[PDB]
Amino acid sequence: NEIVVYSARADELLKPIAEAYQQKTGTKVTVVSDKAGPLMERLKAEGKNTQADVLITVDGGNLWQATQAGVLRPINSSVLKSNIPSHLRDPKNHWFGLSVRARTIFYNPNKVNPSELSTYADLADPKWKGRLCLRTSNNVYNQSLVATMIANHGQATTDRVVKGWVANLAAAPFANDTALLEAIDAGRCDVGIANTYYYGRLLNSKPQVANNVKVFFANQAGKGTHVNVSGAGVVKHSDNPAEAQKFIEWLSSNEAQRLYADRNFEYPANIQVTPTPAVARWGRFKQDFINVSVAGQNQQKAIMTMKRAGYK
Ligand SMILES: [Fe+3]
Repeated sequence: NEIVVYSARADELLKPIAEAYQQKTGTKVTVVSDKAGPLMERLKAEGKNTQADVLITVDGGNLWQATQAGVLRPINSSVLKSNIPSHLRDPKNHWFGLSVRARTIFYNPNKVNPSELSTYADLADPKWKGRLCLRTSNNVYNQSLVATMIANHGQATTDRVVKGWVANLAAAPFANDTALLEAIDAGRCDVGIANTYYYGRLLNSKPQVANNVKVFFANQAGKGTHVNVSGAGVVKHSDNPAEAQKFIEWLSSNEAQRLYADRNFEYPANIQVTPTPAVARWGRFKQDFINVSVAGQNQQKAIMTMKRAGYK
């Protein structure tokens, strides 16, 4: 048989995934890749006549958007509920997180002692004036981070924090996380906020970046470090809902988690799968157990928050 996967991941990342599953089960896995928004806009337009069986997309913000658009169908999977922690999957069973990333603090260890660091909020402290760099607010990772900050600390507090962030900027917000991390390495930025897998990707290509850039896991005293996911769900109008579900259940297994998460320097979502050494080297940390669907529920508030704060 054959299944169709609409994927917002890097095309090279799913190619080994499709091959390993065809070798194990004989099922052909066709991958159609596009950006998350356009891909979901495609799935919504195709309706009942769609050829897609599985949607794989990035960030709980987008997974919540796809669920609100009605393009996913809830599935009852004992395998997925056991392999995937509850905070990393949709409460109404429409999607399941399969890799974990952290959005957290990075710093220049030649200029910043980790004892000076603690929380996202404390980055608004005036001691950071002229030392902070951020990636643009026009991005789902930052929308999702601020969405959880609103849920954890309230709207008024978060308004003050993000306004404090902007007042502390050493440079204009960067267009992507890798550019931010490189500007820390260049010495322009002393502290920043980014996704961990870009750091693993950057150290893989330029190992010397570690001299000027280290990771700090934020909010260890409170709720924990913000984590987010890439995840999958069965397309509502799939012609093969049973085989679509079997593929997603396989992705949560040990062997597939290594292929799915390790190659992109992300954490496995399955906690019985130990992270790849390059990732495990950064250390253990407490992660927030807020359900990551809150990243979507509070997305509009986060957008409004960053806009009122002058966070470009
Ligand atoms: Fe990314």
